Amino acid sequence: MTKVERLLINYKTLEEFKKFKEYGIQELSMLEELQDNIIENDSTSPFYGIYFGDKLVARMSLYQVNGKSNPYFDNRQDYLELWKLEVLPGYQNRGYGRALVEFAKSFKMPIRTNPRMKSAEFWNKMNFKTVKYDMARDKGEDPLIWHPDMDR
Amino acid sequence: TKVERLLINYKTLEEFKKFKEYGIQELSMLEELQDNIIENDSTSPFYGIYFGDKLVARMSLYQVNGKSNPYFDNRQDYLELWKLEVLPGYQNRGYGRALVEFAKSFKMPIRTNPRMKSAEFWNKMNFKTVKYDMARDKGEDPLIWHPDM
Ligand SMILES: CC(C)(COP(=O)(O)OP(=O)(O)OC[C@H]1O[C@@H](n2cnc3c(N)ncnc32)[C@H](O)[C@@H]1OP(=O)(O)O)[C@@H](O)C(=O)NCCC(=O)NCCS
Ligand SMILES: CC(C)(COP(=O)(O)OP(=O)(O)OC[C@H]1O[C@@H](n2cnc3c(N)ncnc32)[C@H](O)[C@@H]1OP(=O)(O)O)[C@@H](O)C(=O)NCCC(=O)NCCS
Ligand SMILES: OC[C@H]1O[C@@](CO)(O[C@H]2O[C@H](CO)[C@@H](O)[C@H](O)[C@H]2O)[C@@H](O)[C@@H]1O
Ligand SMILES: OC[C@H]1O[C@@](CO)(O[C@H]2O[C@H](CO)[C@@H](O)[C@H](O)[C@H]2O)[C@@H](O)[C@@H]1O
Ligand SMILES: [Co+2]
Ligand SMILES: [Co+2]
Repeated sequence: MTKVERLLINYKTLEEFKKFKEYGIQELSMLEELQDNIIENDSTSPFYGIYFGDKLVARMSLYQVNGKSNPYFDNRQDYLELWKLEVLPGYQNRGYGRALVEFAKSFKMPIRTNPRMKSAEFWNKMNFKTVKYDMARDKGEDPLIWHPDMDR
Repeated sequence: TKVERLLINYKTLEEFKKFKEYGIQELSMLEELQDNIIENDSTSPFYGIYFGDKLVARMSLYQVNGKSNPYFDNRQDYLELWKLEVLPGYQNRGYGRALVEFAKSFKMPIRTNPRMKSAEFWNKMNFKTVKYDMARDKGEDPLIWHPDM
């Protein structure tokens, strides 16, 4: 009974993000936006996460992509790009990731993700499938996909 | 530099398995080769550098349509650089640079999505971080280079 929350942006949460490995420019810019406009302290972001106690313990970033110019699904439908899916050490294999994933699935929209190489078994379980490689489209990503009428 | 266009064949496809950034690209190529789709010794977006008859470094380079990829001024086209890598025992000897410089030699802008810890090398190649655009980037951390005329 560990629920998914939309994460609010603030110095505290940005501090939490530094504990995650998949940290990069999204985080840097978030910080920059916050220090430039106070009105966006305690605002929402593309991130959803799970908390144990009051520590952020697992996160995931979500955005709906225009499928018209990203040909992944049947006759070019929009899908959710899922990224930065991560659970801190000491809290893995406990189902937080699966919980975050099924949350994304609750939107009843196709999903694309570009995972880590040493965590492909986890996605096998989430019932995602490898795309057919298209060098012009995929260019050195190894995208995984999912759509309704696969694994709820 | 001693850079070279890599030719697809079981021999070099085997050598690829020595590199860590190995995925579906290679997998697609292997079956395309063996299912007779492509021809033996056909070209690829890969370029590489040998030491002896051992493939030591490689990158995949491809000209991208800048219309649907707004990364540079006046939506011009650019080359996507990826899977760039050098085998252990050969790192920090110039091979990596040699490839990046081969790419740069065509005077087109270059975009690459780098590997975690490799930040410091890219900085030495004068690649710069794009001002992050969530809709465009989505948890990529793109780096761009363009020639300064
Ligand atoms: C990938 C990651 C998001 C999943 O962790 P998690 O959400 O707590 O895992 P879950 O409990 O939700 O996984 C669902 C199921 O898949 C399995 N699974 C999870 N991690 C796995 C692993 N890395 N290898 C093989 N199977 C795995 C689990 O056994 C789990 O239970 P079930 O199959 O019995 O139903 C998380 O471990 C992470 O943040 N990764 C860390 C860095 C990394 O990529 N390393 C992976 C190896 S440690
Ligand atoms: C970075 C990489 C892709 C190719 O680069 P390379 O061929 O090994 O390095 P090069 O000799 O061509 O780079 C030339 C310059 O980059 C610098 N450089 C390369 N890797 C570096 C690093 N990890 N940290 C600091 N500087 C680095 C070299 O010090 C050298 O600097 P100099 O000209 O001022 O003396 C290669 O190291 C690699 O495939 N490693 C993969 C593992 C990884 O990502 N970790 C980083 C290296 S341990
Ligand atoms: O207060 C009840 C319960 O909620 C927790 C964890 O779910 O609160 C966390 O989530 C809140 C939702 O916005 C955050 O405001 C808060 O920072 C975070 O702790 C726990 O604190 C508590 O057990
Ligand atoms: O023009 C070079 C010619 O020779 C080949 C092999 O016959 O050489 C390349 O590949 C070899 C390993 O497969 C390397 O030993 C060699 O250094 C490299 O040039 C062909 O690629 C090419 O037809
Ligand atoms: Co030459
Ligand atoms: Co530049």
